[PDB]
Amino acid sequence: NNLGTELDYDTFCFYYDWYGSEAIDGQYRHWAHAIAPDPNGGSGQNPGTIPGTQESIASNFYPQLGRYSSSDPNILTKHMDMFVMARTGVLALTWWNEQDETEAKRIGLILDAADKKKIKVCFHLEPYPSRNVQNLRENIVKLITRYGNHPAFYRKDGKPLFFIYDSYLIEPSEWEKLLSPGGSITIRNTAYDALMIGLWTSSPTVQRPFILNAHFDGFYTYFAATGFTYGSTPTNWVSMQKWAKENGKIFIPSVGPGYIDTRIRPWNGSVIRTRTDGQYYDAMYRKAIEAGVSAISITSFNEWHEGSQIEPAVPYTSSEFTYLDYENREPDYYLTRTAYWVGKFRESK
Ligand SMILES: OC[C@H]1C[C@@H]2N[C@@H]2[C@@H](O[C@H]2O[C@H](CO)[C@@H](O)[C@H](O)[C@H]2O)[C@@H]1O
Repeated sequence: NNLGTELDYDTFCFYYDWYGSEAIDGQYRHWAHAIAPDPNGGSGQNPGTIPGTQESIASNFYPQLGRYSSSDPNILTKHMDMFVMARTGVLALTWWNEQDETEAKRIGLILDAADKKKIKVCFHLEPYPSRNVQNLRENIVKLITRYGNHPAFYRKDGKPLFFIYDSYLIEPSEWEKLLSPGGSITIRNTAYDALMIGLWTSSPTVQRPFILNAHFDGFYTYFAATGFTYGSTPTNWVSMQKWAKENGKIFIPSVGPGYIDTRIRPWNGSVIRTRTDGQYYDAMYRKAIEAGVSAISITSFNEWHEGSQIEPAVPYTSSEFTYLDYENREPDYYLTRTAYWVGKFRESK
């Protein structure tokens, strides 16, 4: 078919599976959340908590689906239909190495729901405690062993793909052991080889040698807030793509519709980026496409704490908070606008 409605399998949408309900999980997990102290605000802060009641959740926005469980198969069905509306072919799943049966069950439910709609799943490896290249190798082996034969498990040209959040927390000399073909614990030329996409943060003088010396296959930028880092400044993307092409690396810039996290980080207002009825999203997605990249990542499907979500949100005013909403646009506007941009990306590819 040539309908301009099919999924794009070079479009990755960052997905969070950490939401709970009392009924399914025993607690409205993540809808309830600690308020972060001000890192510049001195001693004796008791910033408190957001209780995750219907009236008071840990977001400046409010989900159309309410305080949902990430383990609810009926919610997962609805999320996969939203990925189909957005034309986002890859769900990039946050992964925290919880080593608990509830994580294992939830990952299997997500893979099962994804496959019914031809959506693919890859893992976004988070900075879990004592993360190092040896336990990363063990965890890559475990994820490929457990999920590699699942029909929804993502591959690009025969290789799994992992995003590595805060990859700079690990020295290039350690990465080399995992990611150089000669490394002491290499995955290259093994059953467990993968495209490893590291997080480009700061200036080229730091990041270029880091990416080369660590033997990453590519890099992404994550942050939805323009200008937060060098990497999340879209005017740098043409030059970052030029360097990527010259050095055989895959650049996957991250685009988002806005940013606001002041319910959980009240001191962080300088990072707010206003959605302006979709104009912010349009500008950032246009910059990614114009850079001439092979793949794009979206921050985020559902990081509700950071206000980067494309998941439908509804107007809500409670006795405790007046939520932001998608203003002059309908709740599914960011899903249908994502589909528009996926079409422009494919026209460019
Ligand atoms: O997926 C990458 C990051 C996306 C988002 N900034 C958060 C990071 O997680 C931290 O902050 C969360 C609240 O926004 C908090 O719930 C979590 O426990 C933190 O690790 C992600 O690492």
